[PDB]
Amino acid sequence: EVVTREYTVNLHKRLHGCTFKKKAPNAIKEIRKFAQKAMGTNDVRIDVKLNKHIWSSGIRSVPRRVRVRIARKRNELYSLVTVAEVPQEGLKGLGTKVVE
Amino acid sequence: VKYSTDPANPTKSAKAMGRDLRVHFKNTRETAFALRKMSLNKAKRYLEDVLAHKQAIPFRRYCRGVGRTAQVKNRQPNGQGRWPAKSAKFVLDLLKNAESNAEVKGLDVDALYISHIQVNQAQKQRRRTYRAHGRINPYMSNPCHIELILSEK
Amino acid sequence: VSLKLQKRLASSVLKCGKGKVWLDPNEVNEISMANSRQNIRKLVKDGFIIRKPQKIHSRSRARRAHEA
Amino acid sequence: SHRKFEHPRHGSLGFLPRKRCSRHRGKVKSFPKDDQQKPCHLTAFLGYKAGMTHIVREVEKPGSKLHKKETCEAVTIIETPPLVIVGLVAYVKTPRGLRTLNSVWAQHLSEDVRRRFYKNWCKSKKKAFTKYALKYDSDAGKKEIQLQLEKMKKYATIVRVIAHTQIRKMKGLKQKKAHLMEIQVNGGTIADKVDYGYKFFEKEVPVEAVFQKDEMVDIIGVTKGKGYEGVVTRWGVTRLPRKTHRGLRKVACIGAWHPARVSYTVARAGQNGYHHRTEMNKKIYKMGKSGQESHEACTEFDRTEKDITPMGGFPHYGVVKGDYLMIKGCCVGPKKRVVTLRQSLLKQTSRLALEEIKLKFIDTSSKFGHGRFQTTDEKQKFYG
RNA sequence: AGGAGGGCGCGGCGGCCGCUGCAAAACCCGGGGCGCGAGCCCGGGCGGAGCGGCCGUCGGUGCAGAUCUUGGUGGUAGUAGCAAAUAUUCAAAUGAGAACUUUGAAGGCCGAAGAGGAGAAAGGUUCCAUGUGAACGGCACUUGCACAUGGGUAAGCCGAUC
RNA sequence: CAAGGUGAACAGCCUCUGGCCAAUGGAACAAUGUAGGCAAGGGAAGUCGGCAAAACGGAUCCGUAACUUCGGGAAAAGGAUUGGCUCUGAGGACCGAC
RNA sequence: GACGGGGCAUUGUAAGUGGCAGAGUGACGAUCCACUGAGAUCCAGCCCCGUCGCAUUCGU
Ligand SMILES: [K+]
Ligand SMILES: [K+]
Ligand SMILES: [K+]
Ligand SMILES: [K+]
Ligand SMILES: [K+]
Ligand SMILES: [K+]
Ligand SMILES: [K+]
Ligand SMILES: [K+]
Ligand SMILES: [K+]
Ligand SMILES: [K+]
Ligand SMILES: [Mg+2]
Ligand SMILES: [Mg+2]
Ligand SMILES: [Mg+2]
Ligand SMILES: [Mg+2]
Ligand SMILES: [Mg+2]
Ligand SMILES: [Mg+2]
Ligand SMILES: [Mg+2]
Ligand SMILES: [Mg+2]
Ligand SMILES: [Mg+2]
Ligand SMILES: [Mg+2]
Ligand SMILES: [Mg+2]
Ligand SMILES: [Mg+2]
Ligand SMILES: [Mg+2]
Ligand SMILES: [Mg+2]
Ligand SMILES: [Mg+2]
Ligand SMILES: [Mg+2]
Ligand SMILES: [Mg+2]
Ligand SMILES: [Mg+2]
Ligand SMILES: [Mg+2]
Ligand SMILES: [Mg+2]
Ligand SMILES: [Mg+2]
Ligand SMILES: [Mg+2]
Ligand SMILES: [Mg+2]
Ligand SMILES: [Mg+2]
Ligand SMILES: [Mg+2]
Ligand SMILES: [Mg+2]
Ligand SMILES: [Mg+2]
Ligand SMILES: [Mg+2]
Ligand SMILES: [Mg+2]
Ligand SMILES: [Mg+2]
Ligand SMILES: [Mg+2]
Ligand SMILES: [Mg+2]
Ligand SMILES: [Mg+2]
Ligand SMILES: [Mg+2]
Ligand SMILES: [Mg+2]
Ligand SMILES: [Mg+2]
Ligand SMILES: [Mg+2]
Ligand SMILES: [Mg+2]
Ligand SMILES: [Mg+2]
Ligand SMILES: [Mg+2]
Repeated sequence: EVVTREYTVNLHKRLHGCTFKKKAPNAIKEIRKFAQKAMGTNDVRIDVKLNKHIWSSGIRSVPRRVRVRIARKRNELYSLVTVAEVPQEGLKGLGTKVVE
Repeated sequence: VKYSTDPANPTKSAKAMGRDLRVHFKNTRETAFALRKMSLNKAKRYLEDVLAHKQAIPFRRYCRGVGRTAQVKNRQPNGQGRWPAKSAKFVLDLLKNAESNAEVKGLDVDALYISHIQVNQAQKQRRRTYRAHGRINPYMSNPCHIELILSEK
Repeated sequence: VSLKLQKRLASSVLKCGKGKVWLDPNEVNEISMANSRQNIRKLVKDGFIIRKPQKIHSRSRARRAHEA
Repeated sequence: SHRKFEHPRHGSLGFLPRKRCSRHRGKVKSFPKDDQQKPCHLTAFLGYKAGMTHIVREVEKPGSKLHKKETCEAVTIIETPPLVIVGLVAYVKTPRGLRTLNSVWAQHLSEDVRRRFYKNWCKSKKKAFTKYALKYDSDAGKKEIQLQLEKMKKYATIVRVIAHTQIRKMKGLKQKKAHLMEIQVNGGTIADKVDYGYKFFEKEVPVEAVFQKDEMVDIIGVTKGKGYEGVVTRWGVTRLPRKTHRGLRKVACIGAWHPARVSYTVARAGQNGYHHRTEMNKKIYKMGKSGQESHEACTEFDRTEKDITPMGGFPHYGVVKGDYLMIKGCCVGPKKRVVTLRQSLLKQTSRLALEEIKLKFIDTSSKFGHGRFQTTDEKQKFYG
């Protein structure tokens, strides 16, 4: 089915104890793993702006939490993962949300 | 061409062959042993699973220093198994050749099984490696010949 | 569709480094058919090949520290 | 030639081989000797290691410098909710040793204990004991049950109860599969034992029916695993000099030229930890009974209302809501590990055995940091 | 240790007697025999053109060794190993096939007595374009300092030359 | 040939131009290694031997022994200070820099 | 299960706004004070519970 949701991924606990030269590369892999389990699609496409956001503090300081939007679409389905808009007051009280 | 085994039902059988294939002989011998009397459709799915790391190939001889996995625990209680991708892809190609040879003969793809599979050593190819104190040592590949006969029964 | 010849030619034509040449990612085929310095020039005038600006190295801090 | 200086050997040869235990639940290797004059009673119990804390008490011990003075002592908390009896097993003597005579099971077995008989409970039809339960419905089936019990009374020399824990009471264990063990009855006659164990079918036996306060017990369990380990940590040998080529964390000489073999007595690298251990003479300081004042961590000297659980829960365990034992000192294994508690095999006629413990204070500060409050109420009143 | 006799086998030459495309030599065989033995004779197969036995005589004439010579092949073994020079990621394109090719974006390194830009020795086409069977580029490649086909070095003032 | 900052400085560290991410990749963190750290209390008891490591370190002010070929020894030894900010004074040319 | 909330814990009072606080200088100005035991992080192997998901074999 075609559906779009907004998730908060806790990257801090997924990357705990990771090697410095692999923390940003592993965050990208954890994002792919998250989408495969959340929507069930083996094909996960990471948006370029989401790639920039993960890398915006270098290879070392990945953001602890990232609000992402995952849109599952028909090709055979694939997930498109993009950076979601953060409301004011941060991520406090924010669960998984359905878009449209 | 004469294979090492006659079909014993030549009208109801198809064959495929490959000489001097650049793939390790020891890896391919174990792969060929794992599907000895297998049905053609189960053999294809097994080899795709090996390519996808979902089913291991049991290494019985030529097994010294091979890890243990638990994917091979059935039909090999000690965990000695591996996933030789090149040896699996090369056999898969031969299985597709024999399958199309059977379709030309009109034999049904269903109820087809491997009645004969054989891996023989091809002539080795030479490369070179360099050692300490100005010494040269051989660096050799071990290609193989593969023979394959599918039979209805 | 390798463009390694076009990037080398554009670098020479625009008088910059290869790291300052920008080839339009949406015009990969149009740039590809070019094989002469004259064609590269026509692509520069059209706007498919651009010399990227210098990386910014500001002297603000040195000026501020010198006044201090 | 002889060695230049003497020192005792590193490690004990009495715990060999230092391998992984073949079981997870600790096993009683010897029950206490049966005294047929005493009333029928159980000799063992199963529990789960919650965590450690420290207590303060005033010591009554003449001749000691600690006499009439307070001491601080570390204690382990073992959560021990009641066991359910689900069967009986009889043993007869034989020139080859004891042999199981027969067993009788109860009509109702919970699914927690029935999970113990399956590798994959949710993929199965869950047929275990479904046809055995039909003997309790007909009249020929009930005749067999009574005949088996009468055979127990006539031929058995050892009678043991089959009991399981209520593992779902401890939610933090995250386990639905109960632990099952055989416990010996150590009183009365064989007919007394059979009658006593049969009346307990599908019934809960609390920890107070087995142990009492200020009693020395033995704790059986599997220690914490540590994986492959070198000789320095596994056996406690000394390191070599810093100058040592090819590393310094080895045994230098692993044997003489003759015998031309390595001996079983030389320290080698291998598995460290996860071993079966039987530790004895652990004193019970407290029996916390659910639904009673003894469950709280308040003493006669400290009337503060608090629970046994430290602030923020027992780290890696959770909250203790069932019955528990406070035991002096350390205990085998990590947190959540199932531990077997056994009555002492020897007579405890000693001052430490016969001492009466009176607690003055129980610490309930958080163990997840440098905790400084005893309750959440105190922490909130401090910050406003 | 050593000596001697009588025999078995290999290759020629002089003689004698034969065989073979209705299948010679060589080679293979849980085939059958003879001889104490060295050896010999036959059978079945392969192979496709030469070979044998007896008398005499002659010789580069018989192998298990020589850290023997040359060639081939094992176990070791799918093992030891592929770890210096901070580092990659995303999207797209191409292609049978992309961790490694190309484009864009991002994150990093060399840090100007450089991992930049040019020369003298030395090399000799490695330079550029197009194309790609295999080999090679100690993983891979659609890719190249590989391979194939073409193209390319202009002086009165720069040098040699004096 | 050879830029900006810090700094005495072509030291080390960071950056611009230009050039590069080529050094087989993926999964996991056992023993033993290799390279690099920390460690209470003691302080060479270790060892043939302080091997290795640690401590010292720039600049400013004070102060500096025996011995001496009178040149040195000498940075002997031994002490004190050092950030940021807001100012103040002095030192010039025909408005300026340290 | 994924978030989230609370508990527990570590560090030590966030950004921003305001102040007739502030050596002095001709608006600047280290710093200080209030909101503010604040802010940030907290299982990755911590504790307790409003939003969203969910093929291969074996017969004694
Ligand atoms: K192995
Ligand atoms: K000795
Ligand atoms: K110890
Ligand atoms: K030592
Ligand atoms: K002759
Ligand atoms: K000239
Ligand atoms: K290690
Ligand atoms: K010493
Ligand atoms: K603030
Ligand atoms: K405050
Ligand atoms: Mg190995
Ligand atoms: Mg080498
Ligand atoms: Mg050399
Ligand atoms: Mg002695
Ligand atoms: Mg025993
Ligand atoms: Mg040495
Ligand atoms: Mg703690
Ligand atoms: Mg044979
Ligand atoms: Mg002859
Ligand atoms: Mg001759
Ligand atoms: Mg000779
Ligand atoms: Mg020989
Ligand atoms: Mg010999
Ligand atoms: Mg030899
Ligand atoms: Mg040789
Ligand atoms: Mg060899
Ligand atoms: Mg290896
Ligand atoms: Mg190496
Ligand atoms: Mg690479
Ligand atoms: Mg550097
Ligand atoms: Mg740098
Ligand atoms: Mg050049
Ligand atoms: Mg070239
Ligand atoms: Mg290669
Ligand atoms: Mg060439
Ligand atoms: Mg000239
Ligand atoms: Mg210079
Ligand atoms: Mg300066
Ligand atoms: Mg410098
Ligand atoms: Mg290398
Ligand atoms: Mg690796
Ligand atoms: Mg110390
Ligand atoms: Mg001292
Ligand atoms: Mg000494
Ligand atoms: Mg000594
Ligand atoms: Mg000495
Ligand atoms: Mg030294
Ligand atoms: Mg001196
Ligand atoms: Mg929480
Ligand atoms: Mg967990």
